[PDB]
This record gives sequence, C-alpha cells and structure tokens, in this order.
Amino acid sequence: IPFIYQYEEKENERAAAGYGTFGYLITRIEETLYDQYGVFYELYASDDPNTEYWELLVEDVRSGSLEPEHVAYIFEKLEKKTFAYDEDEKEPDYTVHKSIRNSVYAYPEKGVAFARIPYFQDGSIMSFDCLFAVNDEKMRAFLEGVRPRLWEKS
Amino acid sequence: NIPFIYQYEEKENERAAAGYGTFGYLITRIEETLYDQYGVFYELYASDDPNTEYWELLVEDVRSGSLEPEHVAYIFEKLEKKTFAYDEDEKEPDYTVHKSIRNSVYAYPEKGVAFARIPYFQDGSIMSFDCLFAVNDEKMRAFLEGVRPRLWEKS
Amino acid sequence: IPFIYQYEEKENERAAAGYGTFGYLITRIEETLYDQYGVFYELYASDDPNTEYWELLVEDVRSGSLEPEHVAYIFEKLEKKTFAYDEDEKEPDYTVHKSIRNSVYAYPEKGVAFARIPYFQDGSIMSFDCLFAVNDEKMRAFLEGVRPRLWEKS
Amino acid sequence: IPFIYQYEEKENERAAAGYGTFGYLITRIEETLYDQYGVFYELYASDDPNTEYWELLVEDVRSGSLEPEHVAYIFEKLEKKTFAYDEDEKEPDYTVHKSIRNSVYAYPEKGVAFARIPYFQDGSIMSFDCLFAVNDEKMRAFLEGVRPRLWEKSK
Amino acid sequence: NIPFIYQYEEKENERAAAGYGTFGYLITRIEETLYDQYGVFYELYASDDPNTEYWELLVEDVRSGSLEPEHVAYIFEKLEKKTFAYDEDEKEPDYTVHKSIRNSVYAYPEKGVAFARIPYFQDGSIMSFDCLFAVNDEKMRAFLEGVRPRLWEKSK
Amino acid sequence: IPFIYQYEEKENERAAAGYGTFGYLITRIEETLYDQYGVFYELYASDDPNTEYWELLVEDVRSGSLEPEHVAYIFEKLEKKTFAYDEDEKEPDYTVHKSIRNSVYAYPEKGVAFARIPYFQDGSIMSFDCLFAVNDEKMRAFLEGVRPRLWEKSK
Amino acid sequence: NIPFIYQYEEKENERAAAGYGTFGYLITRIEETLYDQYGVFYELYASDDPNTEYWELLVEDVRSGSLEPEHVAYIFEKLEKKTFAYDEDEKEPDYTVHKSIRNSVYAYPEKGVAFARIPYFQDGSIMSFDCLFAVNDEKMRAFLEGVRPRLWEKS
Amino acid sequence: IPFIYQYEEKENERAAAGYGTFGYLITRIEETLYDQYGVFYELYASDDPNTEYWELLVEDVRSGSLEPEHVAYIFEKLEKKTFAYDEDEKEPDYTVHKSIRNSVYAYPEKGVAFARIPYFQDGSIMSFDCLFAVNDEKMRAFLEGVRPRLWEKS
Amino acid sequence: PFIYQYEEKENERAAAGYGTFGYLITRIEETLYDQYGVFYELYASDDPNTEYWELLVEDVRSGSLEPEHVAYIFEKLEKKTFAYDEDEKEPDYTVHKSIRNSVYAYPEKGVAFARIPYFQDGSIMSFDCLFAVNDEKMRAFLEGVRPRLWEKSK
Amino acid sequence: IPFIYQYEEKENERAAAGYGTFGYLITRIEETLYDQYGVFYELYASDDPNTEYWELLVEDVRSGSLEPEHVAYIFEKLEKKTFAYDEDEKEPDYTVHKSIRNSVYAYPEKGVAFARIPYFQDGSIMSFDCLFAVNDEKMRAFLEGVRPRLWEKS
Amino acid sequence: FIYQYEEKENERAAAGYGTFGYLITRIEETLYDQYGVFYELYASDDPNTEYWELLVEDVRSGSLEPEHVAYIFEKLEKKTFAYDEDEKEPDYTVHKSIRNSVYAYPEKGVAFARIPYFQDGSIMSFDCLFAVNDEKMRAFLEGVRPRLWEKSK
Amino acid sequence: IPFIYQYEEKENERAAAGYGTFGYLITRIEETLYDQYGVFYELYASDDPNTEYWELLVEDVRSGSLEPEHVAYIFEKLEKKTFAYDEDEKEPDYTVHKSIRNSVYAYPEKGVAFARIPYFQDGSIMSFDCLFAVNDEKMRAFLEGVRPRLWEKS
Repeated sequence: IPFIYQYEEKENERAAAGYGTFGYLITRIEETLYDQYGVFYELYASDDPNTEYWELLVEDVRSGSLEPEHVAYIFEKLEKKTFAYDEDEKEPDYTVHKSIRNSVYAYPEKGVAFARIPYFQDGSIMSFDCLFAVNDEKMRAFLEGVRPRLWEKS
Repeated sequence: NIPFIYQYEEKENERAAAGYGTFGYLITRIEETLYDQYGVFYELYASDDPNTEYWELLVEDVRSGSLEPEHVAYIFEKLEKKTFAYDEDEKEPDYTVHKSIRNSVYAYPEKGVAFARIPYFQDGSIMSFDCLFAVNDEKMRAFLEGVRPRLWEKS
Repeated sequence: IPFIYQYEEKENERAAAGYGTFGYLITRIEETLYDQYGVFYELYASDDPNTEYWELLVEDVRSGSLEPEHVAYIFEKLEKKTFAYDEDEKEPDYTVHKSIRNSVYAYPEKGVAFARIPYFQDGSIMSFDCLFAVNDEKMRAFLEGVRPRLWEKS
Repeated sequence: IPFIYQYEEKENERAAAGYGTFGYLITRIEETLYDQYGVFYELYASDDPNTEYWELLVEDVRSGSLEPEHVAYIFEKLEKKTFAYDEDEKEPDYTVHKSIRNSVYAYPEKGVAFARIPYFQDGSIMSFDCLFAVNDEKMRAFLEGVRPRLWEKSK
Repeated sequence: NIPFIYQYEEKENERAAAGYGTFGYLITRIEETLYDQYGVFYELYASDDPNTEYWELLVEDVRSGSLEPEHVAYIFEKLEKKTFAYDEDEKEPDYTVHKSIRNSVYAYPEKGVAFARIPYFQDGSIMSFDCLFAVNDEKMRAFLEGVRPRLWEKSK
Repeated sequence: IPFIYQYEEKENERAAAGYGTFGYLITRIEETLYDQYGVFYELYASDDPNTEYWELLVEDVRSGSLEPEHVAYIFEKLEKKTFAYDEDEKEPDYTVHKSIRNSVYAYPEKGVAFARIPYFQDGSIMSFDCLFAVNDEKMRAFLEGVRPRLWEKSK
Repeated sequence: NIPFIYQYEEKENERAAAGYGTFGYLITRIEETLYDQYGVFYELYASDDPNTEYWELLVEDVRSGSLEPEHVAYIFEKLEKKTFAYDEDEKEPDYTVHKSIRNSVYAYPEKGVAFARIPYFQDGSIMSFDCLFAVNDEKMRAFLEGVRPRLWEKS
Repeated sequence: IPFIYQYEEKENERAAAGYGTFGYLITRIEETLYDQYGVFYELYASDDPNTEYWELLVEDVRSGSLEPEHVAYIFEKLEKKTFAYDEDEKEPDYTVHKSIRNSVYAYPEKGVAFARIPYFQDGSIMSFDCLFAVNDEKMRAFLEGVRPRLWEKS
Repeated sequence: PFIYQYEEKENERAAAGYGTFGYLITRIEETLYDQYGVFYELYASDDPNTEYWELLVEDVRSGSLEPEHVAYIFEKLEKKTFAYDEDEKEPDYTVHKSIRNSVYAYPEKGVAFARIPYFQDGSIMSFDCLFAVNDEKMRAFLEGVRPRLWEKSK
Repeated sequence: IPFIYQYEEKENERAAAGYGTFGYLITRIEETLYDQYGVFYELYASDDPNTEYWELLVEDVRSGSLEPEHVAYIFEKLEKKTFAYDEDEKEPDYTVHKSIRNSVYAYPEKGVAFARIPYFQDGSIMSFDCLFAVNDEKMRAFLEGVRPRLWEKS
Repeated sequence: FIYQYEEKENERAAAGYGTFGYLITRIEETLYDQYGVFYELYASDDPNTEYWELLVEDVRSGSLEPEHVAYIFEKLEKKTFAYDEDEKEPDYTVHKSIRNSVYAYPEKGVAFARIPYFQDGSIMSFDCLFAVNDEKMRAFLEGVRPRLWEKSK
Repeated sequence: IPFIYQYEEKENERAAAGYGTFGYLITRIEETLYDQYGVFYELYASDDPNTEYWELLVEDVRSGSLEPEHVAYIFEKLEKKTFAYDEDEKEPDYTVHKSIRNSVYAYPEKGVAFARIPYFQDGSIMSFDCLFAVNDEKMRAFLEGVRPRLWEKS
C-alpha cells in the first residue's frame, strides 16, 4: 500500500524520448504526400526490417525508372545526391543519382511510399526505414507485387 | 559523529527517476482507457516480458482474424497503425496485412488479460517494452495454464 | 605555479549523477521501514552480486511463507505482481505471487530487508539488488543461515 | 479511436539532435567555397565509407601537390597541421603537411571538395568524411578518375 | 589568413569540464577533512589507481580489525556504510561484517598514506574510483616500498 | 524540391559537443607556453596515436633530465604527482615523479610541447595526448631525433 | 589426353569411409535384433535426429515405468546398463533409477517404431547418436502425427 | 648444396588424405549415372557452398515432383527415407519423403545430377554437396534457371 | 543399387576407445567383487554431477574411514596428491590419497567411484564413473548427498 | 650424465608427415612444366597467403583471356570445371569456366606458374596455394605488375 | 548385446600411457640409482605455478639448492635463456633448461621434471612432481611461500 | 594397492610421437654446422616464442647483409626462395631473396645459428623457430646486442 517513490513529475518529464522529431517528420511527410497527390497516407512500418523492396527502390532510382518519384528531402543540408561507387566491388559503377537516404520516394501507381530518415547517434548518421500507404489494399497490392517485380528483373 | 565528504543536499528536481515519467504516464493512461472500455481495473503483471509464446499467439490470432483478440487503442498518434507478416528470411510466403502489434493496446476480455507493446526510441533504433496486464491473479493463472495447450491446438 | 583550468563551479554543476534518485529511494526505504518496524535499517550492499539469498527470498514469496513481509512497493506504476512461468522450464510453474522487482521485503525476525529497485537504462528495465539490516550481527547470522537454508529446502 | 499518449510537442522539443551543428557546418562550408571559387558546391557524401580517393587526397597534400587547395579550417583550436609518423612503419616519413582532419580541401578543376569534420564521442576525437561537388557530371568524372590516378601512382 | 568554418563564441557556462566539478568538490573535502583528523596537508598521487595489491591489503586489514587503518569518513551519506565478505562461489565462506571500503576514506596516519574508493554511477551500475593520497613523496615511496614487505608478512 | 523538416533552429543549437572545454584548454595551454617561453605554440596532434616519443617523455621526467620542463598543471584537484609501480612486473620501479597526466611538458630547446589532458567520460578518467610545436622544422627535427634517443637508451 | 599430377593409386583399404564400418555394424545388428524380437523388418529413418520432443517423451515414459516402451537390447556390454535422473541444478531433486537411455534400444511395438541412442567415444567425453527406426514409412507417419497429441496431455 | 632431411620415400607414403574415399564414390556415381542414362557425367562442384538450388531439390523430392529421379543410394546402412518434422515451425510437415542425403538424384533431360554424400566426422554425420553435369552448356542454363523458380514459387 | 560397395574387414568394425573402456570397467568390476564379494555395475560413465564427487575428496582428505580405497587404475600415474590452490588465500598442505587414478568404494552405501585417467589433448583429464550394487543402494546414496552437504556447511 | 629416454627412434618413425605427398606433387608439377615449357620452374610460395594475384588468375580464366594456360589437373576424380555463381553477390555471374582448384596454370611469357592443390581436412575440402617461377627476375617482374593489372580492370 | 566384436589385447592399449610409463619409470629409476631412495609421483600435470617458478629462479640465480639429475630427451634443449622481448628490463642470464630436465632438491626430498611432448607440432610441457614420502612433500609445500617471501626481501 | 591396468607395453608403444623427425633434423643440422664451421653447435631454443632477432634475420637476408650466411636447406622440394610482398602494407617491397623457412642460416662470428623447420599439420605449413649456439657466452652477447641492432637499423 505505501509507495517509496513520491516524486511529483513535471509534465515535460512525461515527454517521450524522440517522439517529437519522429512525429513532426511523419506528419510533414504525410502532408507533403497529400500536397503532391491529395491522398491520406499512413505509416505501416517504423524501422522496416525487410530489405528486398528497399534494394528494389535503390535499383529503380539508379536506373532512372519512370514512377519512382522523388517527393521531397527530409533534411536540407544532408546529402541531396549520392553515387554508387564501392571500392570493394570488382567492377565499379559510376551512377550519380538522387539520395536514397534523406529523401521521400513515392510510387503513386502502387499507392505506396518509402522514407529513409536520418538521425545522429553514436557519432554517425543512421537511417529510419519507414513505409507509407494511403490504404491497406494498395499496400497489399505492393507487397504482393514485390515478388513479380523481382521475377522480371531476374 | 562520523563526518561526510559529500555535503551537498541533492535537490528535488534531481531525484527524478530516468524514464519513469513516460512509463508511468503511459501505464496510468492504459489503465484508465481499459477501465473506460471494459469498466474494470487492470494492473501490470510484467514490465518487459522475457517470455514470447503467448505474445506470439496474440500476433498469430490478430493475423488469422481470430475473434478473441480485441484492439483497445493506439499508443502514439503518428507511429505505426498496421503491419504485415512478410518475412523474406522465411521461404514460406505470407502477405497478410493486419493492425499493428507495436503501438497497440490489446485485451482478451473474457480471459481478463491485456497486452501492449509500448514503443520507445533508444539510441535512435525503435524498441518496445512488452507489457502484460490483468485484473485478478486467477485470470492470469488461467491464461498461463491455457497458453501451453493452445500450442498443441496449432500443431 | 599556474593552472590551465580556471572555471568556477556554480555547485549546481557540482552535484553527483544518480545519487539524487538513489538517496530519495534509500532514505524513503529506511523511513518506511521505521514507520512499520520502529527500528533503524541501514544499507549493507548497494548492488548485491550474491544471488543465493536473493533466490531464497523469491522462493519464500512463491511458497506463501509469512517469514518475508512485503513492506512497500517502490514505484506506483511498475509491476505490483508477477509470475514464475518460463518457456524453458520442462515442468512449468504457474504460481502468481507479488513482485520481487519494485518491492521491498523485510524478514522481521532476522532484521534483514531486501529491495530490488527498478531502473530504466538502455535496452530494458533493470534492477538494483539492495540489502538492508538493523545491526551487524543480525547480518552475520543471516549469512551463516543462508547455506543451511539452501540445502534444507532442496 | 483515442490515443494513449497525449503530451504536447513543444517547438524546442521538435528539434533534431545534432543536426544544428552538422547543418551549420555544411552551410558554412558551402558559403566558404562560393566566397573563394564563385560556384555552388553541394553535399554528395555525409560520412564517406570509401577510402581510395581520400587516400589520394592525403597523398596529394603530403606530396606538395597544388591539385588540392586548402580552403579553410573547420575548428579554430583543433589541429592545424599534422605529420605522418607510424612506429610500426619500418622506414619513417617525417613530412609535416597541413591537416587533413579539421580542413576543407578543394579540387577546383575537378569540381570536387573534401571535408574531414571532427567531433567528440565517448572520449576520442573522430571525423566525418564529407564530399562536396558542383554538379553530378563533375562527380562522375572524379569517380571515373580515381582508379586511373591510382594506376599512374603505381607506375 | 585562412578562413574558419566554425564561428560560434560560447558562453562561459558551456566551457565547463564534465565530471571535474564532482571530483574536485570531493578531493578538496577529502584533503580538508584529512587535515582536521591528522593535521597534515594531503595530496593526490593516483586518480584511478590500477594496481590492486595494496588496495586488496587494505580490505584484509579492515577485515582483521587492525588498529592502523583508521576510518576518516564516509563519502556519500545514503550509500553503504558497512559491507560483508560472503562469497557464494568460495568453497568455504567468510562471514566478517566490517565497514565499507567503497564510500569510505581510510588513512594510514603514520605511513602518511590515504585510500579512497569513491563511488559513482555509470550505465546504471555503481562503480568506484580508487583514489590514493599521501602527504609527501618520500612517505609515498616508503609505503610503496612496504607493499611487498607488508604483503607476505601477513601470510605468516 | 521541398523539405520535410523546417525547424527554425535557435543559435544555441549550433554549438559543438566537447569543443568548449577543448577550445578553452588548448587556448590556455598555448597562452601559458608563450608567457614562459616567449614563443607561439600550436597543436599538431589532438589525440596522438603514437606512443614512442610519449614514452620517452615519462622516462625523461622519471630520470630528472633537463630535456623536459613542467610548464603547469592542467586541472587543480587531479594528480599533481604520480608513481611508476606495476604489480605485474617482476623487477619493480619505485620512483615517484611528477604527473604525466594533468601536466604540460615542454622541450624548450626542441620547440616541442606535450600535454596529456585528462577528461571524464563519467565512466573513467581518460586522457587526450596533445602535441604542440612552434614550427614544422622544429617538429621534423624532434620526430627524427626520437629513434637516436631510443638507441641511446638501449645502451 | 592431358596429364594428371596424382599418378598414385589407392589401396582398396583407402576406399573405406571413416566411421561407417562401426555405424553399419551397429545399424545392421540393431535391425537384426529388432527383426528377431518382433518378427518384422525395421529400418533406419533418422541417423542423428535433431528433434528432441519424441526423445524426451521416451525418457519420461521409461522413468515413469510406463509399459508403452520396450527395451530390446543394449549396445555395449561394459557401458551403462542403468542410470538416474539427479540434477544438482534442479531444486526438485529426482532420485529415480531406471534403465539407461544411452547404450539401449527402445521400441514402441504398437506404433511400429524403434529408438536407439548409440554411444560413441570422441575427445574423451562420451557422446551419443540418436537414431530412429521404423518398419515402414506408413507406420512412421502415424507416430510423427502421434507425437503432438501425447505431448498435449502433459500440458 | 646439402639438404638436411634426406629421407627417401617411395610410393607408399605418397598417398593423399581422404581422396581414396572421395575418388571411389565419385567414380561409382559417374559410372552408375552412365549405366542408367548412357551419358558420361562429370563433377562440377565439390562441396557446393550455395543453398538455393539445393533447397529446390529438397522441395522437389518432398513435393513428389517427377523432376528428380532416384539414381542410387550411396550407403546401404544409412537412411533411405527421412521426414520433415521440426520443433521451430508450427507447421508439422509430417511428409515422409525419400532421403536427400545418402541418395543420388538426377534431372536427366536437364543433364544435371545431385548427390549429398555423407561422412562421419566430429561425431555428427555431415554431408558433401557434389554437383554433376554432362556438358557446360546445360550447366549454364541450370544456374540461370534457378533464380526464376525462387521468384516463381513465391 | 548402392554406390558404396566395399565390404568391411572385421578390424574396421571396431569402435575407438571402447576396447580400453570395456577392459578398465570390467577389471574394476572384477576388483570390487574380489574384495567386497558383491557384484558392482556401472550406473554413470562420465558423471556430470559434482556434489557427491566433492564430498568424496573431502572424506579422503579428512582421513575419514567412511570411504575405502580399493585400487589404482594405472600403475605409474599419480598415487598421492595435494589441494594447494594458489588462488585461495589459505594454502592447504594436506597430502591425501589420489582421487584420480584410484577406485573408492562406500561398502555400507554400496556405491563406488572411479576417476579413470585418459591421455588425450595435451593435459590429462579423467572419466568420472559411478558404480553401485543395485538400484536401491544407488537411490539411498543419491538421497544422502544433500544431508551430508548440510553438515559440512554448518 | 645420463638420458631418461633411451629409446632410439625407429627408422620408420623418422620421416615427416605430409612431405611425401607434398614432395610427390611438387616434383610431378615441376616435371610436368618442363615438357610443357622447356624450362625449369621452382617453388617460390608453398602456402601463398596473398590474394591479389590469385584473384587476378580466376578473373583471367573467367574472362577467357589467352595469357593463362592450363597445364595439368592435380587429382583425376576432383573437379575439372567450375562456375562463378555466388548467390550472395548482387551482381550475378553465370560463367562456366575451367577449374582453378585441382589445376596447374601458367603465364608462360611472364615465367610464373600457379597451382591450387586440393586437400581434405576436418571434413570440408580446402586448398594449397602454390606459386612457381623460373627465375627471381621473372618473380620480381610479375610482382611489380600485379597491382597495375588490378587497376586496369577499373 | 548389439556389439559383439571382441577386441584384441593390443586394442585394449591406452593411448599415451606407454610413453608416460616409460618416462616415469626411467626418471624414478635414475633418482633411486643416484640418491638411494625411492621417489614416486605426486603430480602428473601440476596446474600450480609458484614452486615451479621457485625452481626456475633457483637455477637462474645459480643456487646450489637444486641438483640437475638428468636430461629427458637427447636432442632437445640442454640450455636456455630468460630474455623476454616484452619485459622492459631484460635478463640475459643463460641457465640450464627447466624443460627437458629432471632436477632434485635431495635434502628436501622433492624432484621436478618438465617433460616435453609434441602436440599439433608445437612443443608443450608436462610438469611432473616427485617425492620420497608424503611428509617431505608437506614440508616442501610448507616452505614454498616463505621462499617467495625471502625472494621478496 | 592393486593396479587395474594389466597390459605390458611393447617397445614400439613407448615412442614419444614427433621426437624422431625433430631429432633427425636437430642432429643433421648440428652435423652440417660442424662440417661447415668446424665447431660444435647445440640447440638453445626448441620453439622460440621470441620474434625480434628473427625479424632481424629477415632484414639481414632481405638486404643481402654479409653477416647471415646460408648453411643449408631443410627440405628438398620446399621453397628455396621467397618474396616480401604484402598487399596490406600501402607501400610494398618486391624483393626476392632466399627463403627463411626451409633454411638454416648462421652468424659465424656471433656463434649463433638460426633454423626455421617447416612442418605439415592439419592442412597447414607451419614453422618451428629453432635457435643454435656453441657456447652460452656468445649467446648472451647476441641477446644483449638484439635491442642495439633493433634501433641500429632505424
């Protein structure tokens, strides 16, 4: 019945750790997706653990494919463009494309969107891999369509 | 009278427990919300649950549209609200889309138990506390006793 | 002769980190023990690495023994009760008892008190194992009794 | 559907952690190059994992080349010169050149700029390798020239 | 005349060195208090002593009730003021309950040496700066000379 | 074309972590070296990975040589003296000298100043190995003289 | 016709695989022993079973004196013929002496299956193969189906 | 001019380690494939570190596909059939299939043969992954056809 | 048919280590019969349990007449030993009979112990074997371990 | 002064282990190159730890280059062909080329020969990297042209 | 019983015990012939280090205390040195080899032998300890720690 | 009092494994050194854990220094020459010299000989670093001069 801890918290201490940044960014990404397309997008994965559709996004931006449509940049002074030169790679590639990290990339055809949101920690720049969809059935179309898109490339 | 080197009297602002502000806010609000929906008082039985089996079963039931799981509420407004089962690691393919487990307050009402995967940002990466709630101890004991046969049912 | 560093101390910046939380809890534990048991309890192990008599406490709370007495809860909105179910157990235990973490237990006859103080750091919630006692010889009697109690119960 | 969390995000609490310094530094780098070269460079790499063209940069500055031009120093009281003494190296090179870390170097004809931004983390001093460029074709030519320049260096 | 990217002149509050404020407040008062007990000015000779032998011998002496290690003070009030030496893993335990090594200032007044295992909190757990004090260099060396003589004398 | 994050960052957010102490300390170490030696000194390594000439310093202070000279102590209440005992070594060294950490040591003839700045990561007492010099040829002459000095120590 | 460096030609002994002789002798003799006891042909299906569930079912059945499993024979003469279930770690001290699992062949003649945990010497400590047998796969499929219902009643 | 070690050794210690076992098995598999299909086969991969086309053979024999054909069993007293029950997967997969290990399987029209040869070492029984083919032309098509079926199956 | 068609000679049928193990176990059983008149049999071949093995070394160290020293396994290996553990602050100078390379027996309890030395790796390790007259003598002995552990503790 | 070990090591026991096989293969390889190139080749690396000139060889055979010439196969029943497929690699390659393992290759103008001698250890199949050269100048010339060759493909 | 192969007497041989038995028998035989008393094994691979260090230092300091009895292997090292590159203060004393040698403290009734063996090629050493009677062994172990204290002074 | 082990070893069974080849190599190296320098060399380090003077041997051989003199080669078909190429080192040496491994060298004035005997174990070529000398005083002088040489070269 008695409680050792009787400290009265200030309301600011009830704030979550970092949810303000994530919230403002998610709100503005959804808002801008609507600004361009007029649709109500929604978050579906916070730190996406799946790589196949993300490597597919990378390939589609590199090849200058039609519908992988850059929407906006997350942070202004982080990288706006990037290259694909890996010194380890046996045969180098020199494609200079727009940045995957720090950019919002929407497939409006498949009603889906992707985000690679930077954040600073441990003396390095790290990436939140977020996934967006205006409605469930379109997301369900994209996830179904991932393996077909691979089969054509294969 | 033996003396003390550290003669500074620490302040009340400096007695604040690290992390308990947000955790207490969220647990109290989950308690209040569960009371508003199911007119009963739930209380914490686990803070971060090392066990996974019944947690797995909650996910499996929400995936298979099972009746007993019920989605009480969402924890964070701008965080995830749905999720998918697609695991590229697994050879077997499933593409089912359901509501989220993380950021979701759930309740088995007949069984008298409640589940929550409270998200939190630590070192950037998103992690979750698996919190388990119950009304009375007999309800929780019945749930734990029935969890292990449900595995037989699935298998 | 001279010194390179020449910055004053407001003494606001002279305060130790973590002692404020530890001091409030330790003092309120000692106070709460006085209100219930009118005698003075003192810290003897801040983070007791000895797991044997802590194991014995948990089994006594499982068994329903009246020897351990639940004096108070440490945090209001942390676990007030727990269970002994673990997947890995070949023979499962379903006993639901009061929590060990977030609780203070005092053996009144032996003059010894246990406090498993929760703390949120990094990955999860973790627990300080603090051990209190009224006088030195009661502590000695408890420790010598530990190992007999260990092999009597088995 | 209501939400469990209801706290009000403040405008000071909406800030990103550590971006204000990285952005400030990057902005001041881009402002410095324009005040000296009349053209707009942009960030094409933040923390650069690639090493080969960075080692060609340090080789150029060590070798008294005029190809990289020192533009500015990032921090005033950090290292402003350096040397190349490794005890494990059997034959020591004692060359004293200008700093690579804490310095911004530029290849004006190639259109590519280099920056090694220092920072303090868990004690030790580390560095972000930043890479700048006027335009994409400037970058593609630089990347295409890295391995050829290495072939000449080995010849 | 080379430009500088970083142009931010800091207020005085943020040139502060983290941790030195607590350490300095502690060291000053340890030296101050060690004057009132033994009337001698004291000085730091090891800030985080990495050697273990003579610190281990301090525990044996306090465990034995030896008259020479004398308890100057406790560092933090609400931390441990006593401790014990039971080891579950040790095949034959020792149940001695003495005064806490951590959180205490102990001084060998004749040898002109003082020991301080200062507590501090890092990553949750409680950790201890082992700080070594002395009055002058010749006494310190004399004590340092005495470690191995004092070490195997006890074995007898 | 547009930007998602649009916080009007306040000027305080432009500060860099750890620089305030480094800038103040490096500036004052420089000021001190001019006052007692009449020459301007500058940083050549902020955290020196090298160990050989740093080890030579401690033997010069341990042997009371003219070669080093104790300019000042960096922190008031940290070690102003130290000792060289190591339990693991069979043959002991009981020499008590002055502190390497918390001290500024200058070779006034060679124009090279050493500083081992202590810092608290809160976790422990760690040290930055800074190296100062007046000019590049004085530095080059020191780096070359290290190994002949080491060969003389061998005899 | 191109050359080959290895013109050496193998003794017929070197054709022999390492370890198969002992494993084959045992499998042959275990089969023959199952053939003489139950008059039917029993054959191998698992050579080192990675599945623990139906093997720990076997242990408890033997421990509980259950009539369901029968003990066909012993692998080795001077190895263990009996055993106990005492685990110092367990707070529940079990003092039951039953026939050994290792060095023993067990069989459920009802279900048309046979169990053999064959002991082998390697690197000092004794280790064991867990080999599974069955008359025909039609019999085995029912047993594999039957594992989960039996594991259920214990739950 | 001189040499320290002057020991003369004839053909008897010129033996390589383990090749005698590998040679006898490889020679007989090739010969047995010749008697069944009339076409000389040859080894192209010894211990195939790749996994995905070997999963195909696993699924084919289990799924009762007539793509594989059982050429022979390698060892007489090792397993001739196996099963797929595993604790991790909630799916029981009680399917009783012919053994992948200890069996030589060949896709005769595709000209590619498989063999998971077994060996006893480290106590545990382990398996080589030898891959046989007749001509380099068919082999190239097989590798290029392996990536389709992974995307086709899903 | 079967790829492998080499017929084993009988020498290849043998098992590594069992020949020595069987010889030693047989002769231990023979030696115990010809001293105590009762047939002993193996109940554990490499006992992982340690509680009653520790009690045996102390009974031998205490000069206790409870355990009876029956035989030595290897002629020229150790026949005496000491417990000097430099790690401990208390050096023990007690010279007791060797646990390793010896066969002990509790005739009343009907249980025997053997620490059989084997030369493998570099160092010398040991098999710890348990023997017993019958099942009930074993069960009674096994249950007496926890009582005797309580006495030595107090 | 005496000697404890009075056993004169027996003649059969004096030979070393592995040199008989290694000596056979090197002697046969050297002889093989003498007929094929009319010059004496000699060993310069017995277990070559270097990777750069070995990774260039496999690319040379892969590319169909005319510089490297196949001399002989080491073991008859091991691989005589292989493929460069790595399912891990994002850049797929399905080339079927001659085997580097089990083969002796030579750069006859450059005066350097390579041999990847296969051996069986602890189950898996492994390789000895052996390098031959006609004279030191040839070796110094090959070594000085390795790194320029590496930057040529990029 | 499943396994019915009857092992030959040669098959019953225990690996390693032949060499260990030969070496132990010869060491004890030499000890008897030189000092007239029967020595016997008290440690076969002594995990302890202190008194072994005492032997090494007694030979390094050329004390007349330990007597060199024998060399175990003819072609292995008969001499050795104490240079350790990692030790800052280097001792260049060249003493006789501890490994490959049998040394005895004849009054103290104790013998030491560091027998070399080759495993994975690399040469390692079995430390073996011998004594005439248990009481002499007790006395030696008793004096071990005071010997360290004396070296400390 | 009894002994369980009742098998009497034969003389072949007494063999210390490895001492035969090691003894042949040491005896032959000693004899060759006697024949070349008319003096008697003797082993002073069996498996030298020290690296400094061996690195100095490598330096002197690389620079053709007159002080080390090649005495013999250990194995006939092993490498007689070697190179000093390391990809890991940014600036590389291409020098081709006589092999340190498989060779016996000797500093004839210092009275100290070096040998690096190769051996084949578990699929790897490894090296016993053996040190030889005529008298202890010359060995002492060499060890004393080690560090001087070390910073003489630098």
